[PDB]
Amino acid sequence: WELTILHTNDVHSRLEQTSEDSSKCVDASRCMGGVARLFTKVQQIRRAEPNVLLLDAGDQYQGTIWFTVYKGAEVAHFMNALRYDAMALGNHEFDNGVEGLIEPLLKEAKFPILSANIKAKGPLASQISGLYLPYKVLPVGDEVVGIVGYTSKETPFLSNPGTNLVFEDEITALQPEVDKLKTLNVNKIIALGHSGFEMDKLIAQKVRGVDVVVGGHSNTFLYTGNPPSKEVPAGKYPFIVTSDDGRKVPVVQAYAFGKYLGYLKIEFDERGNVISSHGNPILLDSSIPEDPSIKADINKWRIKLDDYSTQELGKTIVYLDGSSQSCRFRECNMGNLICDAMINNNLHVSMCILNGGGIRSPIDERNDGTITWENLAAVLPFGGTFDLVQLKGSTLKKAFEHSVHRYGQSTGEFLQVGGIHVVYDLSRKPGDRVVKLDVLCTKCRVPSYDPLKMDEVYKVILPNFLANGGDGFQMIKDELLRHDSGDQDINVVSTYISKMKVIYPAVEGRIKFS
Amino acid sequence: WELTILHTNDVHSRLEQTSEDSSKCVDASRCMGGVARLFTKVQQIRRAEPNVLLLDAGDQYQGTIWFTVYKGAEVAHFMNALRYDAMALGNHEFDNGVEGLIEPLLKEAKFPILSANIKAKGPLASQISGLYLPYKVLPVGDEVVGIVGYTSKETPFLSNPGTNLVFEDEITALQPEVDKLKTLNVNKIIALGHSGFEMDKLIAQKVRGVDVVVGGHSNTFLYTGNPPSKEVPAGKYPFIVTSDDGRKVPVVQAYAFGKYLGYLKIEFDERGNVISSHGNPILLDSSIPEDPSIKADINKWRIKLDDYSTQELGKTIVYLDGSSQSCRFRECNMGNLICDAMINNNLHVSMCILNGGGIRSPIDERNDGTITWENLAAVLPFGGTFDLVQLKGSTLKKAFEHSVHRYGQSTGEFLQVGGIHVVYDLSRKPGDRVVKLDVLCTKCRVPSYDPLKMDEVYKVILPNFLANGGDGFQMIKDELLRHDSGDQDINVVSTYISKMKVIYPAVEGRIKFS
Ligand SMILES: C[C@H](Nc1cc(Cl)nc2c1cnn2[C@@H]1O[C@H](COP(=O)(O)CP(=O)(O)O)[C@@H](O)[C@H]1O)c1ccc(F)cc1
Ligand SMILES: C[C@H](Nc1cc(Cl)nc2c1cnn2[C@@H]1O[C@H](COP(=O)(O)CP(=O)(O)O)[C@@H](O)[C@H]1O)c1ccc(F)cc1
Ligand SMILES: [Ca+2]
Ligand SMILES: [Ca+2]
Ligand SMILES: [Zn+2]
Ligand SMILES: [Zn+2]
Ligand SMILES: [Zn+2]
Ligand SMILES: [Zn+2]
Repeated sequence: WELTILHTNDVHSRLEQTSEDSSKCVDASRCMGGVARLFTKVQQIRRAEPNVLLLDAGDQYQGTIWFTVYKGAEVAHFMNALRYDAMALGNHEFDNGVEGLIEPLLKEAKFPILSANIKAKGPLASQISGLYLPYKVLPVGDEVVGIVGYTSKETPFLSNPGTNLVFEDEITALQPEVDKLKTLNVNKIIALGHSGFEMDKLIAQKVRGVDVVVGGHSNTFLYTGNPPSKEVPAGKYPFIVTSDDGRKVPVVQAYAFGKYLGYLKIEFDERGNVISSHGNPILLDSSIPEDPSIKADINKWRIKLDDYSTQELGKTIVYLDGSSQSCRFRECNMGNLICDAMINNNLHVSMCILNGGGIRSPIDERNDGTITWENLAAVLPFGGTFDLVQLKGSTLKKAFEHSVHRYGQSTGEFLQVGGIHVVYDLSRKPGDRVVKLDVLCTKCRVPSYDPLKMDEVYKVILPNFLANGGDGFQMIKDELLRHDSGDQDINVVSTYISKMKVIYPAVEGRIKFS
Repeated sequence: WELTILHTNDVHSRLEQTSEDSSKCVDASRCMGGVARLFTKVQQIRRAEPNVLLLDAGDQYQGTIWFTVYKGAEVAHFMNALRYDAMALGNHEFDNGVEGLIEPLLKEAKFPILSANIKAKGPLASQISGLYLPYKVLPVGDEVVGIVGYTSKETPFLSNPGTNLVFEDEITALQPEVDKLKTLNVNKIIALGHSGFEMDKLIAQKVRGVDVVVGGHSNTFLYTGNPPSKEVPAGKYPFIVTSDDGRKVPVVQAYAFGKYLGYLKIEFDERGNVISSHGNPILLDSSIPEDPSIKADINKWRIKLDDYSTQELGKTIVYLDGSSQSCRFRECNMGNLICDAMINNNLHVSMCILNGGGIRSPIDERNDGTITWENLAAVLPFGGTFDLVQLKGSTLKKAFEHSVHRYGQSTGEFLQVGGIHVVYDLSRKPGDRVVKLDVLCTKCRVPSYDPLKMDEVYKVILPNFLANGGDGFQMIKDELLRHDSGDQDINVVSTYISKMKVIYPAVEGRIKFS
C-alpha cells in the first residue's frame, strides 16, 4: 500500500507568489510559490496518485501584510481551498496570543489542527478544549493513517502563548499518543510537528511506532540529486534515521515560504511496516501555472491590502539584503539600515545591536527602488519596539561571544550592529571568539572608535526581544543596569527611510572575521 | 637704534574675535583675536616704544563671510583704521582675479602694498603699474627703513592671478631691489613676504643686505619659552638664519587668523647692523580688551552679514573638526561630512576624495548645534565645484601615495575620503606608503569593500582644484579618462545638511595607519 505525503512548512503568509528570495513578486515571469501555484501541483499529484495526504508542519502565521491585516482568516480560508488534511501547531500560531489562534484559525479550519505536547491549564483549559487535537486518525482510501502533532518547547521564549499553556517535552508527550494509536490497531503513523530538524531526528529515533517525521521550524532543505535552486541541501531527501528498535524512519522538511512542495512516496505492507520511501521537494517555479480560480480569490482579498502599497515611503538604490543566509552569518546591509534607523531615532546613544533572526525579509530595489509599508511589514512583522538599555563592557562582550557561540547553524542570535566594530576568530573556543571589539564614544565631542572596556557602562539600542533575554541572551536580561521602552520597530525604520528619501546601505566592515 | 616690528600674517577675514580654533566666537569670555583686540595691543606698544612698524605678511583676503560680502573693502578699511605701515601681497589677494585686488584694496589702502617678484605683462602692465610696489622706504623717527616685498611663485596653481602676471623666483627678484636700497644708503632692510617659512629662511640666507625676514603662507608658529596656547612651536622666536655673508638674520612669522600679534624688537647700530633681536608672538586673548571704537565700526559692518546667520540650515550634535592639525594629518569628521554630501548629491558613483587643505574651518556644536550659511562660508570659501572624474586604479593609487609623500609638514594634499578604506605605513619610502586600498563597489547590488584593482576604472567625486592637478596631483590632471563639472561646493554641503536636519559625522576608520 502506497502513500503520497505532500507537505509544506513555514509558509509565513506567503499566500501570493514571491521572488526567489521570498520577498514581493516584482518580475512575474520568474516568480515562485504562492497557494495558486501550490494548488495546481497538488491537484496534479491527486489525479496521478490514489492515496494522498496534504500536511502542514506549522508557521503559516506571520510574515507578510496578509497576516498583518487578515490575522489568520486567510490561513484558514486558503488552506481550506487547497484542502489540507491536517496541520501541526507552530510557534508563530501564538503571535497574536491564544485568542488570535482560536478565533481566526482553530474555529474556521475544515481540517484537524494538532499538538500532543501542548497542555492547557487554568481558566483557558475549558475554553481551548477540543479546538486542537493530540492526534487524528484519517481514512486514506481503504486504509487508516494516524497523525500525531507536536510544537517547539521554545514557543514561550519565541511567541506569546500566555501563562495558561504548558509546552512539555515532545518525545515524553508523543509516546503515550502513538501507544494509544497502536492499541486501536492504527499501524500507519505520521508525526507532524514544529520543533526543528534536530528534534525531528530524535522523535524518529526514540518514539516507538512513528513511521515518518514531517517537520518544520528550522527551514531545513533536504534533496536527493542536484538541487533546482539557491537552497543548499543539509542532507538527502528523505533523511533516514535508524530508530532505537531498528526501523528506517524517513525524516522530511520542505525549506520555508511555500517555495517548495515536499513530496514523499512511502511503500507500506499490510502491517504498516515501511518497505521503502523516496521523493524530493518540488520547486514551485513559473513552469507550474498558478490555478486561475485560486488566483481570482487571492486577487479579491488583495484589494484591502493595496492600501499598504499606495504610499511610497522612500526609495532604495541598493538591494536590501535581509535574507537569513546573510543576516545570520555576516554583516548584512538590511541590519546596518535598521541599526542606523535605531541610532537616528534616539538622536547620546552611539551603539546598536540587532538579532539577525529578527530580520524576516529582504527588499528588492528593481521596482523603481520603491519601499512601501508592505515591503517593510515583511522585514519587521512582530510589532516589537527598539529599546534603550545600559550594559557593562563585560556583558556586551558576553553577548558578542553568545552571538557566534554555535556559529554555522543559521541561528537567529547572530548580531547586526550600529556604532560597533567587531572582529571574530571562529577558529577559537566558543566564548572566546571575539578578538576585537571597538565602540563609538558618546563621552567625546568628535565620535571615534575605541576598544570596549569591561569596567565601563554603555547605552545600547536593541529590540525588546533581546532586552527580555530572547535568543538565549540571558546575560542582557540578568545584567542590564537600566531598560527603557522605545518606539515601534516598523515606525522607527519607516520614519528614517522617509527622512533619508533615497537609501543606499553598504556592508562597511562593522563585522569582520579573522 | 631700536626698532619694534609688530606683524600679522594669514589673518584670512577674521576681522571679528573668534573661538580658539579660529571659527565663530560662541563663548565671548574666552574669545581671541579680531582687529578690535589687535588695535588695543598695537596702541599699547605704540605708547611704550618710539620706533614701531605694523606690517602684514599677506593673506588678509579669503576665510569668512566678511570677504564673501565686502570682497576686500573691509581689509582696506580696518587695516587703515589699525594704521598698518606696509603689506606684502599674498596668494589669496588674487582669489577674485587682478580686478578684485585693484579695486577694493590697491586703490583704497592708505599704506604701501609690496611684491618685488610679481611682474605685469600684456594689456594689464599699464593698468596695474604703480598700484603695488617692489619696495618702500619708510621714515621711522629720525631714521629710514627699507621694506621689500615678495609673493609665492605657487600663486598661479593656488589662486586666480590670470595670464598677465609673472611670478619670478623670490631670491632672483629681491637681490636687485635690496642692492638698489643699499646704493640709496638705506642700511636697515626688512623683507616682508608671502612664500612660507622654508622660502623665508632661504631669502635670509642668500639675499645680501636683508636684515630681517617677516613671513607668512605656512602659518608658522615660532616661540621662545613656554607657548601660551594649543599651537606647538616649529622653532624659537625669532628663528635665526646665518646668511652666506655671515650675518645673524632673524626670521619671524605669527601663525594665522589674527590669534597672535608678532613682536620683534631689533637693536641696530648707526650703520644698520643687527646687534641683537628678541621677542615673541603675543596671544590676543580676552585678557586684552577689544578697542571700543573699532568694535563699534565692526558692529556697523556686521549688519549686512547678519543675513547669512538668519536661517538655520540644520544642526550638528558633534564638533565638526575642520582644523588643519586633524584634516592634514588623519581622518577628520568634517572631511567625512563633505565627502558624504558629495556622494549623496550625485546619487553609480561610490568614491570621493578631498584635499584636507581645502577645508578652511571647523564648526562648533555648542551654539545649540546651529549651522548657518556663515558657518559653512568659513569651511568652504573658494566657491569651487565638486566634479565627477574617471580614474585608473593605478592613478588613484598614485594619488594616495602623493597624499602622504611628504607627510608630517601640515601640507594641503592629504586626502579626506568617501567610499574608500585606505591604510598607510609611514615607515616605508615615499611612493610606497599605501599598504591597503579598499574601494566601494558600484557594479554590485549590495555595495561592499574590495581591494582596488590597478587595471580597473573608477568614478571619483573630487573638487575641481584636484581635477585640474592642484596640490601637485599632476597624475589626476594628466591621466583622468573623463571630467564632468558638478555643483557648487557650498550648495552641495548645505543641501545635504538641510536633508539630514541633524548631523553627527564620526571618525570611522576610512583612513588608518600601520
Ligand atoms: C516574542 C516574539 N519576539 C521576536 C522578536 C524578534 Cl526581534 N525576533 C524574534 C522574535 C521571535 N523570534 N525571533 C527571531 O526569529 C528567529 C527564529 O527564526 P527561524 O529560524 O526562521 C524559526 P521561526 O520561523 O519559528 O521564527 C529567532 O532565533 C530570533 O532571532 C514575537 C512578538 C510579537 C509577535 F507578533 C511575534 C513574535
Ligand atoms: C584656485 C583656488 N583653489 C583651491 C580650492 C581648494 Cl578645494 N583648495 C585650495 C585651493 C587653493 N589652495 N587650496 C588648498 O589650501 C592649501 C594651502 O593652505 P595653507 O597651507 O593654509 C596656505 P594658504 O592660506 O595660502 O591657502 C593647499 O595646499 C590646498 O589644499 C581658488 C579658487 C577660487 C577662489 F575663490 C579661491 C581659491
Ligand atoms: Ca507502522
Ligand atoms: Ca643693515
Ligand atoms: Zn518558521
Ligand atoms: Zn517556528
Ligand atoms: Zn594663508
Ligand atoms: Zn598663502
